[PDB]
Amino acid sequence: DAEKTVLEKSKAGAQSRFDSYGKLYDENINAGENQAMTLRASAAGLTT
Amino acid sequence: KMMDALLQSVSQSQLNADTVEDAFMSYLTSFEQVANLKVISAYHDNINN
Amino acid sequence: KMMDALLQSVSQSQLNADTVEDAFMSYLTSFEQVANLKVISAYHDNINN
Amino acid sequence: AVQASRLAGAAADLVPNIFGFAGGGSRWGAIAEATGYVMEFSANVMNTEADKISQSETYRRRRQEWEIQRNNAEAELKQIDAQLKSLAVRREAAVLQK
Repeated sequence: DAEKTVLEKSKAGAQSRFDSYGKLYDENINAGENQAMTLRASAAGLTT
Repeated sequence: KMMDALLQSVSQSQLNADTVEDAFMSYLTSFEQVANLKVISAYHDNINN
Repeated sequence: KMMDALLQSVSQSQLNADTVEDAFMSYLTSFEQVANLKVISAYHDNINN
Repeated sequence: AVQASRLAGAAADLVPNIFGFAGGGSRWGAIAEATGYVMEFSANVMNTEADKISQSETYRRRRQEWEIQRNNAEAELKQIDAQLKSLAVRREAAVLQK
């Protein structure tokens, strides 16, 4: 029974790692990262 | 365009009272500059008003 | 050369309607500028036409 | 500030600067020069600003990776205590075998 507790409560750690990485994947680019993209690209249009 | 200046100016990790106050002051400066201008002349694109 | 301007301008991670619209507008500006030019003079490289 | 400074210098440049028998001397291009300086400065300031933003997003991503590491360490710590509980049983059963 104690070995079972060891297994399932290590599984809770694996679940926290899996869902945290999925939360990092689905929102790969946030509102700040693309703001830099738009700001950097706006500088390219001043050559003409 | 000045609200787009505002958003990218205020978008950062650390926000403090002084930073947002200064950003609002710059935005208000832009708004005041674009509001004080006066019209000189105009043209009407169509034959009929 | 303007299609090479176009490709590297549109190549990025995030593509939106406004970004591609503006890129097309810049490309069309380049095309219009290179299309309105007029010939002045010419030379023929060979003795026979 | 630079835009106002360059526009002020441009406006102050169109007035003539030689007088008497020779006149003029006003550089006609000064407004286009000021518009060029301010419009090339704009690109540099937008690059600086975008680099500040990218630094901010970097520090945030790093902090999230410290959540991944801290949670992994906490889970390993938590599983060790139950391992100790199991060994405590195994030892009680070994005293009983004695």
